[PDB]
Amino acid sequence: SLHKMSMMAHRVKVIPYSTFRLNLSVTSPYNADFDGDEMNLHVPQSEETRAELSQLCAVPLQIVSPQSNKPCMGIVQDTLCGIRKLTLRDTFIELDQVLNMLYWVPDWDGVIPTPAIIKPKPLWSGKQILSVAIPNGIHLQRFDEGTTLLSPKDNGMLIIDGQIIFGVVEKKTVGSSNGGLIHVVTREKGPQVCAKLFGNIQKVVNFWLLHNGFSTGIGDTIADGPTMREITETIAEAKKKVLDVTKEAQANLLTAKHGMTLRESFEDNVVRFLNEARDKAGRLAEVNLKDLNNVKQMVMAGSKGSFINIAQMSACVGQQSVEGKRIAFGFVDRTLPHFSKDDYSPESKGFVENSYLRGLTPQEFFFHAMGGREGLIDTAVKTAETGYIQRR
Amino acid sequence: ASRHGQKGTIGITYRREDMPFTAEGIVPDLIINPHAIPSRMTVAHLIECLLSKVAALSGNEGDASPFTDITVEGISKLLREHGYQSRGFEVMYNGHTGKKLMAQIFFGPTYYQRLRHMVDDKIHARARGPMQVLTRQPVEGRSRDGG
Amino acid sequence: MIVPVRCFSCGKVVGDKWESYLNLLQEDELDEGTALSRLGLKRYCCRRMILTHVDLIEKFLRYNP
Amino acid sequence: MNAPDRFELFLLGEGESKLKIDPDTKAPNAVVITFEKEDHTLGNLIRAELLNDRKVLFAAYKVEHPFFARFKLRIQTTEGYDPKDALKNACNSIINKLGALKTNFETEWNLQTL
Amino acid sequence: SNTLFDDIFQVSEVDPGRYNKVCRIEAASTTQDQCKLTLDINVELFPVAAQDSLTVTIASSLTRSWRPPQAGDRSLADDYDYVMYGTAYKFEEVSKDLIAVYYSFGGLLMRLEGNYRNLNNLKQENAYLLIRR
Amino acid sequence: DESAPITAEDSWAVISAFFREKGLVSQQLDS
Amino acid sequence: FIVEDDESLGHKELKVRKGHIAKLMATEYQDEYTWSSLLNEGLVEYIDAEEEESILIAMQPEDLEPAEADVDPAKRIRVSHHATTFTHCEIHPSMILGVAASIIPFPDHNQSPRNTYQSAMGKQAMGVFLTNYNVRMDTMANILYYPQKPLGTTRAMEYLKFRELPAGQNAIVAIACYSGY
Amino acid sequence: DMGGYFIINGSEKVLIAQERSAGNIVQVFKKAAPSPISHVAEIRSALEK
Amino acid sequence: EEGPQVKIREASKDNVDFILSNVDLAMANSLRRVMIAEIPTLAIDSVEVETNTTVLADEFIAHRLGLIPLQSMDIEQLEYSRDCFCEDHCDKCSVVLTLQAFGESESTTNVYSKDLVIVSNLMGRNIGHPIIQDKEGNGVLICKLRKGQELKLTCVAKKGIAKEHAKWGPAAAIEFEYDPWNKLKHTDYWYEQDSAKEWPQSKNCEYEDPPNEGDPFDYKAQADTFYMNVESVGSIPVDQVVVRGIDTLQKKVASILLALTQMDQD
Amino acid sequence: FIKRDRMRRNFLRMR
Amino acid sequence: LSHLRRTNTPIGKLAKPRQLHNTHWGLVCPAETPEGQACGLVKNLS
Amino acid sequence: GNLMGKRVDFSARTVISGDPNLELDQVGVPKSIAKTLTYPEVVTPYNIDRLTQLVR
Ligand SMILES: [Mg+2]
Ligand SMILES: [Zn+2]
Ligand SMILES: [Zn+2]
Repeated sequence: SLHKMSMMAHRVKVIPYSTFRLNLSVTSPYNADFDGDEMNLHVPQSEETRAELSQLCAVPLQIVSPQSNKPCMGIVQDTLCGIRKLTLRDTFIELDQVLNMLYWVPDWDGVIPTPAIIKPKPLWSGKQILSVAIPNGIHLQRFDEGTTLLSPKDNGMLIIDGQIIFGVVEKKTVGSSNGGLIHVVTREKGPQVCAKLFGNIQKVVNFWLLHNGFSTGIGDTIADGPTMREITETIAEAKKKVLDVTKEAQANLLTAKHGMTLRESFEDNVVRFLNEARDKAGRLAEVNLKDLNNVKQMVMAGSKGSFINIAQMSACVGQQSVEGKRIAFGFVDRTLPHFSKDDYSPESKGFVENSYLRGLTPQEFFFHAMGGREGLIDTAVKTAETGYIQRR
Repeated sequence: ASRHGQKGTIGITYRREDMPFTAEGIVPDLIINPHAIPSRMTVAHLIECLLSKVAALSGNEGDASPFTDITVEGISKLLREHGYQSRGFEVMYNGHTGKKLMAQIFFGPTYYQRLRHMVDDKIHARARGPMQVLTRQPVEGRSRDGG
Repeated sequence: MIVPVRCFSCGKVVGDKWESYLNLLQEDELDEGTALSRLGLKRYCCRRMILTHVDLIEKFLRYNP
Repeated sequence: MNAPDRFELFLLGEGESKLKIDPDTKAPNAVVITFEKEDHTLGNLIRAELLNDRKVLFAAYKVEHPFFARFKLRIQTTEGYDPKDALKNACNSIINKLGALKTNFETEWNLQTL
Repeated sequence: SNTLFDDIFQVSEVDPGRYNKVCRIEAASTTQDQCKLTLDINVELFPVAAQDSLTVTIASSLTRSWRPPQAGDRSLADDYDYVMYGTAYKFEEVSKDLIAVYYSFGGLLMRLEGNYRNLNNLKQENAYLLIRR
Repeated sequence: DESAPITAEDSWAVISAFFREKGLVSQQLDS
Repeated sequence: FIVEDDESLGHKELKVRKGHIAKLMATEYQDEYTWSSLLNEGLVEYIDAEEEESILIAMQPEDLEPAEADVDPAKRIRVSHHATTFTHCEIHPSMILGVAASIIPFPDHNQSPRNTYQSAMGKQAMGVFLTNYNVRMDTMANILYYPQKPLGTTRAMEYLKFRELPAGQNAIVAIACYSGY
Repeated sequence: DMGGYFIINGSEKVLIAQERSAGNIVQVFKKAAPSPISHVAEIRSALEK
Repeated sequence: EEGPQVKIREASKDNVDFILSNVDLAMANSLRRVMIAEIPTLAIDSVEVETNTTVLADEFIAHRLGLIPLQSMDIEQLEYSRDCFCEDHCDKCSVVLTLQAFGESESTTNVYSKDLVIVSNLMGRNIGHPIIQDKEGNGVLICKLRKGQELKLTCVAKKGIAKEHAKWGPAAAIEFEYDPWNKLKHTDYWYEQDSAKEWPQSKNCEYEDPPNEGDPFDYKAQADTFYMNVESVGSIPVDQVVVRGIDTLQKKVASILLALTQMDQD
Repeated sequence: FIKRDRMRRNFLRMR
Repeated sequence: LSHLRRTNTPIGKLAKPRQLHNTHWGLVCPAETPEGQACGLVKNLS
Repeated sequence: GNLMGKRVDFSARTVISGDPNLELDQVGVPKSIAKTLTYPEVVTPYNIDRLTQLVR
């Protein structure tokens, strides 16, 4: 219990089955997973202590946290992934489903909104029927990259009187963001009104996604044949850029950096090239992955994953490091017995040429395991160290 | 949990008719989240599944051995020879409506293990009970009727 | 333990198909792929049922009572 | 252990009626029927047939939570048409469509020689 | 009740861009030079190719719960092939005379440059877009 | 052919022969 | 594996030849040439970490013995056999792993910690732990009703006897977003 | 069953291999910055048998 | 002839391949559901174990006995004990089957679906006979025995549906497909290069005309025409899984009208 | 692609 | 099997005996180690 | 351990699992847990009637 929010007050709902059930948007303040996590419930006994729980520490109150003057709860996982999907220019809904998606909003005024498209076929937009969950008087404006008032890319966000005019709804809008749709709905309409909105957004989006569906497979790690050719080449040219420096230093022509050994200088350049390399290779896959790429789709909504995840799985894992430096000669002048002595090559000092899709070599596998283990230890050590820091 | 550090508990149990399905009539035994893959980078889980599908269809015992000459493009060629979309996706229909999901699901067999922590062995509640002799405070543990 | 009565996924009875599967392999010298299919185990859910079964009962029986 | 009885899925309880017709306040000529010990099988089917009625202005259904086999069906109709009648008709229409399907599958099977 | 804008346009360019079912149009007015038009269209239902000639209409009619047109015959301004419904969200003064209006039709945007339709186009939610040919 | 080079697939015939003799708890027993 | 310059014929080749391989398989099919036979025939040697410091090992035999005088794009990017000084060859790189990680399918296609986690979970698993489980009177025991061998296994699992005493079932899995449960 | 364990008063016991640094080994180490000693040559001399 | 039509492609004892046309998807799907979920069957539901020397646990065996298929042709003649009037069970509401097996052979002795014996009086209706489908006429292999290994138990088979336990499932997987050429754009094919080359063609692609590139997208289009294949477990013959499916769904809708009527009394 | 166990049939038909 | 191939490195602490040494190649499993207090101190034989 | 912290009565613990059909501020309590944990409500004219039903 590191937070004010690691203990919040909830409304009981007696249910069947042996698990405590919680709303997914309250997952974040608790720092709970369903990876088998258990939680404690404490029942107050005084009319007075209940009042304390309800009036001071109930979930809706705890929504906008004073830790960062921003909300500590937002839309997550399925609902975050599906909200981007629903709120696209391309996404349209036929009447049959519009009527179900309306009914699902428990507050819904009973008014069927006039469809964005009328004459060819009555079709509603994602944006449209999601704005049924957004309350009146909610006014938000945000500009991304190159968003204009005629938002060409479906960039930014423009909600007027609680109606989406333009922009895809993703992490920056419906997340636990500083200028959030949540941050605004709380400050403007009440913590209660806001807690309702969590549910409403969920109920709609979740329903729409239940029927649209979402998946991921090995196909989503697979990058284009020519894009792979381009990566293999990028890695190759970087390896040569490394050798050129390796021979330059062996010929005593390499001049040391101010306040750095010739060795310190050489190693700096090497690891800088081999990183520049991993980054470029990854950026090639990232660009080449279509908008239909399920990994890209999760990265886009902001639901899960980032560039490095794509980079490592699809293109190149990159240089492995322990104690700030490339795998050191644990053996006399060699990283493994499988190499010759005084081998400073990318291959010897732990650069993982391969992607996760391609699979690591035995050497790559071990050097990865070496750096990997350093992670697990450092984590273990930090969990301890931070524990005491919090208490003191 | 799968053999890829992919642990998890059940949320709900759905019967065959509520479950999504292949036009073939096949239905999943498990539904794991797409989100549990990018952050984790358990590519081998995906490959396990691709190879396992081929193995079941062909009456083989797929080689998931580490430093092999086996590739995803190789396995895929075999799966398409068996009449399936090479990368394991399959067109699925929603159980409630019968309507095709706009999405194609990565459907295939995967070896899951039953782990030793059952909920009904963990669940615990107390509202007054045994107290320690010395401290006169609640005792410890589910077994001991602890607080 | 012993050949499950019916496929978990679709419920097609695979209870009868054991001894017959084993005879197709042994006596008919067929491969598992054609054996499963001859017994008419069409979807892979049913195939994994028989194909991947471990008949441990045979080991247990080896103990005295 | 906290598992409800399996038959609770389809057998009505103590003083449970299949239908609970409550009127919708938010809209005129609108109603909300709560079907007990029922699921999507019946819901989606009725909802869909109701959409075929020109006099039906709104029709939707929802299984509010999976743990419970019950659903809410909201029906709104044009003036002077009782949503109850809209449902009565939608049902008759389904039965008659099924009867046709039975007598025609029977027809085709009685034509087959296997 | 009635119309606020009517003009025939010539499609200069049609653009999808990462969009499968929608395209952003560019068209100049046949009649008035000072007039220009940018509009997102559901090309699945109403396809438009560059060099097409289209009549574009803005009307205040033909709160209110949308009724399905199950109503056999009704008096819509249904003498057009593709119809949309949106909200006016921006009123831009680009120069003296020259003024632009922004319309969102459930995310499908539109910007219309001109000068004369002053005593017509309002910051009115009520705005039906109607297109023929 | 009798003394021809070995394939990587041959490794497993040696690995199979290793455990066939040693077992998986060789260390505990030998000690 | 011991690699010597040995036979005048060609380059530096591995002491073990296709002959010994079948000679071993004769004894394997029998259930006379054992592991001890390779050891006393001096084709195989025992090397600790201190000795490892004086040798030079090849990873694969074939992919690390001749020399250059097309390539599959799908395959992983391998290094070279440029060393003419090979003293020993690895029997199989997958032998770097131990019991736990040997049950992991394609661990070379996973992030290193994810393998460390699955190494820990296989202990928290369930299945037949012994066939005499009925006869034993253990403080606690769990037997999976219908254990299935895995559809994807490692060449290593044969020795782990996993296919005989499994710890799971082959579930038909869909990676999908469904009800949000 | 593989053996390699003991049956003590009924329960199966595993003697976990205990790691130690090898004896009779000459090892030279550099001493920390404030030490009045620069380097040390250490030998853990003990009778193997 | 009248309303929604059927055109049977192939038929066997275990499978019906057919084309359901002039139906609404919801109807086709609800029929699909009903077939799995709510058609009643007879299945062993109570197992009273007299003696067991088997390597197999009392309840392990009890569970297999549940999944064994039993004749459910005249399952309408049987009552649900739930609503029968007897203390526990009777002949009107249950089938009693005895299973007695002993390892007489020096070799392994098998226990099968064929070894079940009906002890109850069937009142002359086709019910409770264990379904045998194999060549050798043994049925399901319940379990194996050594020498002294004995197994004496009594079974009470009762009327039930799959919503209570999937043991009362009269059907295995139901094949279901519509719009093989994705003309309705009800799915958005994932691809790398070409959606057509990558995604295999349906069998039913034959039974429907392709759309042709030149033709625009038909938004008016609605899904009717569903290629289906019902597979029976053996309890009820395939035709009756479809017919009883239609009837069960009918009775279900009917019950709502009836319920709506009792309501309009008060 | 898969693991070859039919080496009993192969070694019997070759030796 | 895993338990009968286990190793304990008595220490004491956070430092270098926890990391996977180059020399551990093909003697000790690079992946199998517990998380936390015994991370890298409890090794597992290849 | 005994004063800044205490093991306490009227407390429960089980595995958690998320639900899209609960409101943000709700918590699903398993019946068994609800059946163990109690609230001491005082018999007053407002609840006297309800309370006699719960006791019944
Ligand atoms: Mg956790
Ligand atoms: Zn099956
Ligand atoms: Zn009776």
